[PDB]
Amino acid sequence: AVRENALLSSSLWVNVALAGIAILVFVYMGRTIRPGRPRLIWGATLMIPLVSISSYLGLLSGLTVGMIEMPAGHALAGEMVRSQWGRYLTWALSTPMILLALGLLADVDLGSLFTVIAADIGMCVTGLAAAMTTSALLFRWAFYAISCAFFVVVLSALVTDWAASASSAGTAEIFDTLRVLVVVLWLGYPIVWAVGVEGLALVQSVGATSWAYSVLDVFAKYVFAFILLRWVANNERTVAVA
Amino acid sequence: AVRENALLSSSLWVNVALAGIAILVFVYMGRTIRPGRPRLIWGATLMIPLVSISSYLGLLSGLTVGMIEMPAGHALAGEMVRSQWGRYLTWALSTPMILLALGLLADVDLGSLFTVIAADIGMCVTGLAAAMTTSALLFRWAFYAISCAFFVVVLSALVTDWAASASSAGTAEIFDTLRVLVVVLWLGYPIVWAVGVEGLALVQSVGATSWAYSVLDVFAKYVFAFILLRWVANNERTVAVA
Amino acid sequence: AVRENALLSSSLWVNVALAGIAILVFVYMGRTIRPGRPRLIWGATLMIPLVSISSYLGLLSGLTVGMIEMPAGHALAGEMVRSQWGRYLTWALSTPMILLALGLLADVDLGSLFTVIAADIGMCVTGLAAAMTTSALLFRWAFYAISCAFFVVVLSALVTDWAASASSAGTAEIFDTLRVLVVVLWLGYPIVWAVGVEGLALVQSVGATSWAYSVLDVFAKYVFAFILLRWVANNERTVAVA
Ligand SMILES: CCCCCCCCO[C@@H]1O[C@H](CO)[C@@H](O)[C@H](O)[C@H]1O
Ligand SMILES: CCCCCCCCO[C@@H]1O[C@H](CO)[C@@H](O)[C@H](O)[C@H]1O
Ligand SMILES: CCCCCCCCO[C@@H]1O[C@H](CO)[C@@H](O)[C@H](O)[C@H]1O
Ligand SMILES: CCCCCCCCCCCCCCCC(=O)O
Ligand SMILES: CCCCCCCCCCCCCCCC(=O)O
Ligand SMILES: CCCCCCCCCCCCCCCC(=O)O
Ligand SMILES: [Cl-]
Ligand SMILES: [Cl-]
Ligand SMILES: [Cl-]
Ligand SMILES: [Cl-]
Ligand SMILES: [Cl-]
Ligand SMILES: [Cl-]
Repeated sequence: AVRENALLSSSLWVNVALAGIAILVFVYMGRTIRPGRPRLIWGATLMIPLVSISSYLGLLSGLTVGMIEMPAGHALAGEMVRSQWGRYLTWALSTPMILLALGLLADVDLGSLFTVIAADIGMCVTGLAAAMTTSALLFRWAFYAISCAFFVVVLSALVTDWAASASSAGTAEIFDTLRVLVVVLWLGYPIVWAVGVEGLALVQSVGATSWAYSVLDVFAKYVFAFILLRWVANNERTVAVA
Repeated sequence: AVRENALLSSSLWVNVALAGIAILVFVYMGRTIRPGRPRLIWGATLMIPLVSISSYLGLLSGLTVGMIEMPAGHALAGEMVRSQWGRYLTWALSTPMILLALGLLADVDLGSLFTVIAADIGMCVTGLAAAMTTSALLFRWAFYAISCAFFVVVLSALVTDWAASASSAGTAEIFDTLRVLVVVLWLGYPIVWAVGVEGLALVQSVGATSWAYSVLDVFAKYVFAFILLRWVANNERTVAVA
Repeated sequence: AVRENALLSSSLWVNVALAGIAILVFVYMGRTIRPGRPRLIWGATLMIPLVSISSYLGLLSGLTVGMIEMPAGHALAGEMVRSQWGRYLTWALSTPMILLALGLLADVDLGSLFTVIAADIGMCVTGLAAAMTTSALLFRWAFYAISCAFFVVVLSALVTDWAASASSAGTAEIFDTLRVLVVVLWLGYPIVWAVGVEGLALVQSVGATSWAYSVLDVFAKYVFAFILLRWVANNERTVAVA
């Protein structure tokens, strides 16, 4: 929109640049990747920053940002707030690719991978619903709670059958490392929503709320992808033999 | 919306309660489920009532309900009618989870499961299109007819290759029982649409139309899930050995 | 809309008729298809014209067509143009079914098929974003470029691991033929977008732009499906034995 907020603007352009750099680094890193399992995981990995760039373009252009009036009870009840709904929306595409990458690395069951992606999509769409609901504060937090439930379904797989699959696939070392990053970093998103302007609004700055999500993306997406890709490039032997 | 219709309101809250009770019953029933195939189907099953609750929250909050003006020729031509479009929309997520549960139980081909889910999604989205179309009555019913065609694609699998897979997976008894429930109960949805306010409007009450869908959901989702889960919990032997 | 343009109208009705004829021809051609791989690919194939008909109904009814104001710099800057956004939207469902059909025929890896469909969906949604963006010309073309990148991900599979899979599946002859059709015909869509009213507008006619896409659909969907189905019906032996 007619945005003149440098704090807000910078939080978006910064990741267009970092995501672009990521794509180049990854394409390069895959220069000598053997066909099969390795090459595939490499493909799933390149998609992460590509989707991310698309997301930040939507926000920067104003296409996926809108004004939402907060309901009675909210700290900003009666006011219109800038909602970056494009973030929720695009996650529904980026979280599934992150999970496919991990699923392949761990060589998990097809039925398990499918159930997890379904739960992840549900988590993202109910989160969008929480942000878009304007009739009553009760419904906004009800969606947030249901979204949390789907999040638990996704996490349960990472702590159970996916870890067991990685152990039999010979990738337990890298999986355990990535699992910690996923759980810790993913817990950051619902905390930002809750503390930010759309939840409790303990922090009323939209620019600050935006920078919090942008920093998380840097680690949950770009650094995560790099660590995964770097391991695969140096362990094509154990990955391909699966 | 500014709804004061108790008939309409009650048809929604009733299922928020029943769906909530279902989730608890299911989590409990899965207390002693062995890892592998069983545990997975248990996961796919818990997702059904979770998605359902999300759907009823959307309707209750007014987020996924809207006013649609009926075209010339319609029994209510020129009037604005309350459309619970959130139902169509959410089915696109709930019907696929019901099918995954059945697909696993029957241990069907990956290519078959994928084709069926695609047809199911097409059925749900063209049904939404039928409800949202306002230019001419002809187009509303054209979408309804195409939606019926996708429904036939889904059903053809249940009467052919999915039954054959269940027979070789040792789950033909439970599959045949669930198949009857699915076909009979699913035929109920297009009949309600056709007889209700959005189709022919033989019944002009939006509250009554809503209660019809709510009753179907109780059986097609909650009772269906219970029957499936109860069998799996008592036959983990034949399910896991797949 | 209040369309009186015969050029535009005819480009839509023509394909409702051709798509309808296609469905009948295909159902018929599958009369004596043996169960298993063959029958499945037959199913994936019938879905193509079904989805296509749904798409043209959306456009004809006006449900998925809208007016978009072009930004400064555009050849039609400041004017409102008719956007057939329903095409982009529905492709997100039709391109994936075309790819499933090919994936089965070639008996490709599950992880590869999944990565490709994800990239295809990204291609379609960023293309929609390009069409819907109105704030600045820069963002419209930025989305177009990102969409092109996803297109490359999809194509890379057709020239690498999918061809290798078809060779080991004994379907390299038919795959190589279909691959040429897919690549050549798919390159046509971004060219029409670029040359048409939404891109550079070298051709400002919306009716002409619409006919270009309609002709491509005839070959990329109907003729493509026929060629694939006809081969399968005459080679059920090599297909099923997979
Ligand atoms: C699953 C977690 C659900 C938490 C529900 C929190 C409901 C409280 O909601 C909070 O109440 C405060 C005081 O009125 C307001 O200032 C905040 O803006 C509002 O979000
Ligand atoms: C696939 C089944 C298609 C059925 C198409 C039915 C078209 C008739 O449509 C019906 O006509 C009645 C009389 O004008 C009206 O009162 C109804 O509201 C209208 O839905
Ligand atoms: C990936 C390919 C990106 C191409 C970016 C093209 C940007 C130019 O954009 C073009 O500029 C012309 C002159 O101002 C206008 O007349 C056209 O309408 C406009 O689309
Ligand atoms: C690998 C399977 C993926 C299936 C994913 C289904 C859900 C896709 C949701 C896609 C939303 C895309 C919106 C992008 C918006 C933007 O960045 O401009
Ligand atoms: C297991 C694969 C699933 C892929 C599913 C693709 C289509 C998803 C459609 C999701 C619509 C979700 C809307 C929920 C709305 C609500 O309840 O508030
Ligand atoms: C086989 C997996 C498919 C998963 C597909 C996910 C994305 C589906 C997008 C569907 C858009 C449908 C809109 C149809 C509109 C119309 O024709 O009226
Ligand atoms: Cl993203
Ligand atoms: Cl913003
Ligand atoms: Cl539902
Ligand atoms: Cl309602
Ligand atoms: Cl289409
Ligand atoms: Cl048009």
